[PDB]
Amino acid sequence: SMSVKKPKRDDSKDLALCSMILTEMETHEDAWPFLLPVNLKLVPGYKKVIKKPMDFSTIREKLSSGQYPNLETFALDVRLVFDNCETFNEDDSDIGRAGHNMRKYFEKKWTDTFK
Repeated sequence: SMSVKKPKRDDSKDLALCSMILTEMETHEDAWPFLLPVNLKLVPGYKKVIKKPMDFSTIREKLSSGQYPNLETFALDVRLVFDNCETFNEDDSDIGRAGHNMRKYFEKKWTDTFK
């Protein structure tokens, strides 16, 4: 509360460390469905159904330009990528499986780096 603060957690490396995680996600062999924004002209249904499209390139641009106020808003966009994928793709598809694998990969890196 006013003039009463928990001890200051060192967040000075968070930007660098989120960048490294995002690099590792970018270079994963199953990243290919997630590298670029879904083409809303060429994928019937996507625009209407997926209210907040997100992809790795868009996260990378947001990260590089100071549009994440803290490491949690960064994790929310990463998870959004996989939530969108599960909304649109059957579990038993190449893209559906890719999304599950990537989410697992991300959540381990996240825990090991920050928890």
